[PDB]
Amino acid sequence: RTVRLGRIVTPALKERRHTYAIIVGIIDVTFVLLQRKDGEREICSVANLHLEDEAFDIKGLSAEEIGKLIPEDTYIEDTTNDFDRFKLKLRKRVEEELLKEKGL
Amino acid sequence: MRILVTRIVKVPEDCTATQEGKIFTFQGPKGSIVEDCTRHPLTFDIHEGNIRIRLWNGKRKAMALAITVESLLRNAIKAVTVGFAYTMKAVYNHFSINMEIKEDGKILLVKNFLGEKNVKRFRMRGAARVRLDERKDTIVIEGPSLSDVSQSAGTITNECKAKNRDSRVFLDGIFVTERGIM
Amino acid sequence: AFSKVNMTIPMTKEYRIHGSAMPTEDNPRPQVFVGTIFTKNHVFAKAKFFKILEKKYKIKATKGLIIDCKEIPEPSFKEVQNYGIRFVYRSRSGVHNAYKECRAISKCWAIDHVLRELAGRQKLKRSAVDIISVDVVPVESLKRAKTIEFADENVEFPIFTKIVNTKSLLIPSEYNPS
Amino acid sequence: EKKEHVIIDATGQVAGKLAAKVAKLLLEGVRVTVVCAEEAVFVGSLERAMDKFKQYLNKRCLVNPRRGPFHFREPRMHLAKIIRRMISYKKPRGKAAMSRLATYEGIPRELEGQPRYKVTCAFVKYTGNPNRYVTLGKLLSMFGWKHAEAAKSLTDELKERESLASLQKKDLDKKIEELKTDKNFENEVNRRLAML
RNA sequence: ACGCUGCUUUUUGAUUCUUCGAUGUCGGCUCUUCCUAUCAUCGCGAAGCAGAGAUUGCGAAGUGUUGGAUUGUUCACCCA
RNA sequence: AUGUUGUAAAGCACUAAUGCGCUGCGUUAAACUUUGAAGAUGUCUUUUAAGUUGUUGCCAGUGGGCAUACUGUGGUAAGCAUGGUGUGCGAGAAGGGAUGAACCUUUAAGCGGGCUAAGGAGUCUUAUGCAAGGUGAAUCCGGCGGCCUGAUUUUGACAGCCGAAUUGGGCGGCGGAGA
Ligand SMILES: Nc1ncnc2c1ncn2[C@@H]1O[C@H](COP(=O)(O)O)[C@@H](O)[C@H]1O
Repeated sequence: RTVRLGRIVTPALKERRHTYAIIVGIIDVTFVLLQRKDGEREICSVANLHLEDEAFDIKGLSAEEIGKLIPEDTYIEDTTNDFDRFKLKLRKRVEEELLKEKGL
Repeated sequence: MRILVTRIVKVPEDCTATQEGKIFTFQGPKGSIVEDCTRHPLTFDIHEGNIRIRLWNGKRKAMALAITVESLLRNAIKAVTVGFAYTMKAVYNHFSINMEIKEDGKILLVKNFLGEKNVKRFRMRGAARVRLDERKDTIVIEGPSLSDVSQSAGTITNECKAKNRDSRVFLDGIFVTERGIM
Repeated sequence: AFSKVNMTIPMTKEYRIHGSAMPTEDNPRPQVFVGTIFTKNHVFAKAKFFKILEKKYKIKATKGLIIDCKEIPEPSFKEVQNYGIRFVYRSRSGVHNAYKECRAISKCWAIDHVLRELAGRQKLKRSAVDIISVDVVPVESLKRAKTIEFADENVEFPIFTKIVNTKSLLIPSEYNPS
Repeated sequence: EKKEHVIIDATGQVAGKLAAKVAKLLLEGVRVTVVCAEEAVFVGSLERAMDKFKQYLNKRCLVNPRRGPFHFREPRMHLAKIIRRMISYKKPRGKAAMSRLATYEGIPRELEGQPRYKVTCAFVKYTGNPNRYVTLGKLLSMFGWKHAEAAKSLTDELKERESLASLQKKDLDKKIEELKTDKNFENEVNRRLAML
């Protein structure tokens, strides 16, 4: 994978790796200019990025033609206070107590 | 500096290259060769049956290394297709220099050499055979490798030198006179 | 993607100043001067404006007047261009001139980037440098090869630095943290 | 009071950067064993590392060398001495911390199926000299260490029989998977679930 | 050559910080250890190096470096 | 508001020095001065600002000092000897500089709650990161996507027909000999 105009990127930590951005400018070997899904442009260094395997062409795309190519955020808020996640662990305990007498 | 630099090494008809993670293996109609490149920071691959080498953002010491690695690969290619063969000649003033072959061109003995009672003995490097040409006093060294043919000849020259006397008068030794082809 | 340290707001600022000598009744309505200064600090900019007038004319700060001081704001839209920066700097043994092109997103971001490169290559602080001018160079008046090559579109290259993708102290034995 | 235990693997780890972190674990009450102690590395050239070990050997009490400093040539004993000098070991709180450490060349037999860890900051590929280093086993073999071929053997025999144990485990994961997708299976378990 | 720049602590000066209810003050004999700025032995360069004999330089401190006449001598100077 | 001064620097008007060209060019001064600072030092006005002492009794210790920032004199020089202005140790703990009379912070151990200074944040040992370069003298040598100046070249340079850059002087950081 290469640095180029139109490459998709993601942050480096494996958590917080559910957001996206696109490259819209190259300053030197270390610094690029990004545009996030919301409209903001920012300067980041390539030691904080993780290059994805899809790229595009952006020639006349102004700011919104070029902002419809960013994928959407794949994050899910959570629930299940204490009783919701008690049942799921309850369902599995019976399997091993049965799966033991069946060997395996 | 540049953003990219590329070098190409042509692979002829008979040679058949092969690559297992930076290690290159050649096989022509004269033997095989293993040219290992695991320690260099460059990119290798075979493009249209040729060898390609690339370097991104190298300064000047990495660019000098990329051109020396390219010319060691074209030396390994023409070793297993044509081979190498060096020719040496012994010259003297008073004492005849007698030479012998012991194994199948693996050992070379050097007799009298300035009246010495000592007998010098040379062992050829791997995959190189010593022969005896017929001019009057001449040997030939041949094999499918430049590394071993040239190091076997350079040892013989370095070890016949007449210690502790004026080198402008005692001009005896064994020299290389023809770097050629098998 | 976030960087967690803001690199898009520069440390340098720009000010446009009008100044004069302090009026008297032997010299009422004196001459007015104007100029721009790149620095931090409203207060730092006024003192440098008077060191300028004091060395060409002989007007000092204790007998001078500041009439106006304006800070130019950053651009709202961001876009990479080419720049050229005239300056002089002080050495262990004298004063010298230099030119130094580069790429940036504004005039003050381009000065931050030139200072950032003189700190490793010549070991200068920031107070040893004076800026004479900053301007945008179109594409074909470029004097350096490094900017002509990056100013192209369809530029491409891989990167070879590593990446830390976790902030733990111990990782499992077969994990590849990069 | 603590009873935690950690096995640390040193294969591509800078020896000083690992020692400083292993010593902070010992002071906070954790038991550590370092295995494969001959595979830690030193950044640089072999000529630079031999010159530094040669100055170490020169230190010697002239009056009576039996009292004098002791120069260890085994990789497990030498790397244990680098961890000891990271801390104040004459005092009683430091004597206790050194009681919680063990070191080995290769991998011993008892620690065969247990998980190992690496230190995230001591990987040699984060420096600017990746591909210029010396292992602790090659440096020490040039000053007297004999058992360098018997250590590579013992580690590969354990790796191979730790890879077979992974094939038996993976196939049972597929035979148990089909049973969970059964007919008499579910109608049974739905009854045990029925009686809460 | 005429000029110019350094290092050591083996000379002899310059100084007076420590010791005057006391640190036994020259040399030899005996015995051990360290330095290299190497005299010999090992390896190797240069020449106005033909050979022989020497002269000049580099790596190198492992091992060696004596017996006598005259003087208390250190030192000096001769014999083998 | 109104008086006094002859140092630094500079200069040749006096005293004393110093090369040439036949009016100019060249070099000097603790015991030379035609000039001449920064700084010091007198007086008037609180009918200027800001702030808020006079007279006298009985008596002790002390009269070997030393350090330093800046600044002189003698000396080849000295952790040497001897002057000037301020501040310290002496008679000054505590925090920091690994260790230290004098260095930097700061002025003294009652019981609680908050915040900083000097100095620091891999580990001993309380506490985070971002970026650019990189991997003891005279006197010599190399390098850099650094900078300043010149010359040559697609009408084909430099190196030895080929097809694109070549090169002379300097400067500023960095490294190597001298060691
Ligand atoms: N500048 C470079 N240009 C070309 N190949 C490189 C460069 N730097 C490293 N490599 C090679 O690319 C690989 C680097 O990726 P990695 O081994 O994952 O660190 C190795 O195979 C190197 O030989």
